[PDB]
Amino acid sequence: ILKSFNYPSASLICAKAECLLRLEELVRGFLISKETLSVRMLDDSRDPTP
Amino acid sequence: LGVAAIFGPSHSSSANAVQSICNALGVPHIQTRWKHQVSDNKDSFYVSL
Repeated sequence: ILKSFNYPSASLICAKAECLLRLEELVRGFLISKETLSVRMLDDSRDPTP
Repeated sequence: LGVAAIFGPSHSSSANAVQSICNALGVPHIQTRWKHQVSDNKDSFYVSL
């Protein structure tokens, strides 16, 4: 879908660490960076505003 | 046989099974190698080294 968006600078937000396994093919298929894909994960209190 | 703590194993899936057999029964599971910990595991009865 991203390649049909011409690979814009994404930002995966994963609720739990298991996302990195659930989406391993996407994370390792990209170049993790500030301008390509940055994986930010929700914390303990589950407040996503920061 | 009656034990006091159950060390090992080393693989992640086998380690997780023994860790919940213990967390249930209440004897300490004292691991040695890193395992894939599930994020919602409410097991109080295990100790990693």
